[PDB]
Amino acid sequence: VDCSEYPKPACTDEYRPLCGSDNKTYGNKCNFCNAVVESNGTLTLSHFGKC
Amino acid sequence: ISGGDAIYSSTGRCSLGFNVRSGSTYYFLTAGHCTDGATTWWANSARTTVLGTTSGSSFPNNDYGIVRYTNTTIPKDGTVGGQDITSAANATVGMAVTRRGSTTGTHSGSVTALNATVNYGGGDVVYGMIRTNVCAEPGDSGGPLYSGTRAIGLTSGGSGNCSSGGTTFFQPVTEALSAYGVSVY
Ligand SMILES: [K+]
Repeated sequence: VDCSEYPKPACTDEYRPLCGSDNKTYGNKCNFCNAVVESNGTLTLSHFGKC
Repeated sequence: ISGGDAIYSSTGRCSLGFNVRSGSTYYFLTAGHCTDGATTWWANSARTTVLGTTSGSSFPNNDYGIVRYTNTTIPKDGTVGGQDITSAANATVGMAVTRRGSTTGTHSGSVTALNATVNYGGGDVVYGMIRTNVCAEPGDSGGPLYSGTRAIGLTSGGSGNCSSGGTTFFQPVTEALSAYGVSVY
């Protein structure tokens, strides 16, 4: 996953989780990348699938 | 299986919108972004229970898709949870609406605007969308938006979450009903 194009004003609500470095499962890439932005670049991907 | 319940495709999870039918042919509406690129749909994560297969999909620009039921045994209730749905209707500013989705359950709110333009990026823009103050999270995509016994729309997306509150855009279900020539039952 590349988050350069983010942030995005909105995200579709489909589920395909990612596991962030904060140990939280992101329900989807768009959600995950918007959080990476909101953390100002501090949040990273741990792995695909749930945490 | 009813409105709001989970639906699984090869790619991930979505929520079933409404049970519809034409003649003697049963289908179910859901989000186009979920019908895009899917062929088969199962009732469980295990993919052991087949529901049917994709019959149409419109996304982006719109956000609706239709699935033909191929499962013979599965009960196809014309409900939302156990909420009877008996008609379709146009959303209105100020309307009180309720959403049901496979990840969040039921949440209610109001319609705050019409004809909203939603740009999900990289050319996936959808237009003529209903805006509400209802929240939704991943997996709730395509679930029903209703009011009493009236079907109003299908969950498409938005921002925010259900803890902090958010904004959720839905595709008017009337639009989808017409395009496919189906009806709620
Ligand atoms: K959301």
